[PDB]
Amino acid sequence: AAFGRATHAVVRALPESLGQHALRSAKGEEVDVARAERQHQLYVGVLGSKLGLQVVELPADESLPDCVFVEDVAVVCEETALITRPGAPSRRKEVDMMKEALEKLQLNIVEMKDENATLDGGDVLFTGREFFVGLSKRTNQRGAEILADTFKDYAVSTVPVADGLHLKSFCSMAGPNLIAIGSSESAQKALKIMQQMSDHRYDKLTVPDDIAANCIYLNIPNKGHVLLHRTPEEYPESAKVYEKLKDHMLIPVSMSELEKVDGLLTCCSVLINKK
Ligand SMILES: *c1ccnc(NCC[C@H](N)C(=O)O)c1
Repeated sequence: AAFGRATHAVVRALPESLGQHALRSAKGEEVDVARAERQHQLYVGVLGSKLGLQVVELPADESLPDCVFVEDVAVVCEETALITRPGAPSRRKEVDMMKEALEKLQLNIVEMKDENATLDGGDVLFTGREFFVGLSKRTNQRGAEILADTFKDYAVSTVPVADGLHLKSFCSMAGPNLIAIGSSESAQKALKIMQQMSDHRYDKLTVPDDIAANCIYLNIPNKGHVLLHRTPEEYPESAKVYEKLKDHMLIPVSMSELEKVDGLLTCCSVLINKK
């Protein structure tokens, strides 16, 4: 029942069309689909085998080049699952296969059907005490209002996110009351806003690389604090900061290929606690 406790994870295999057709905020180097497929299999392995979570592996769909990023299509809090309306219209078909799996796990399903509301799960930070929803090109006020209406036990606040980013492109929960946050002025300005509207001031773990602030914190039975972070090969300066967590079981998980299409650690799984 502790924060970050999960029993199940929903993931989705990446399709071959990802390398060429997955949306990306910036032109860059060519995506190695084989290596990305390799890194995704290592990611699922950490959640499923190394950590014992019950993994629902959804099949790829070549017509949905971004279907690997299941986090955008669902926000899960306790037994309630919010099926979002992704801001990219072409991604909204990834919702059908996620809803089918979330109700087989017997969660209370709420679908964001409002044709004026968009929300990417990647814009939602759940601190265990409240929600923060980034207002980006993908997530609008209506979508944030619908999330607030879906989890009325928890406070919801919004924070402006700039450019083609998500909120969790520069932050994530690194532990109980611990927010990993980037060192840029953009990230610190957003954190300054979030700490303002909260009735609680969090501890922060500042990393020199915004993207490396995206980590997966987990509380596993008979293991305790577990954190998946980017490798020292990718972001050595931020990996050094994570090594300070002496009571965390640290796991380096690479994501260098999917990062080319703005894919981070939190985007590739929906974590669920089923008692
Ligand atoms: C995780 C964190 C931040 N943003 C995302 N979005 C997925 C990227 C995808 N190619 C897209 O929809 O742009 C995931």
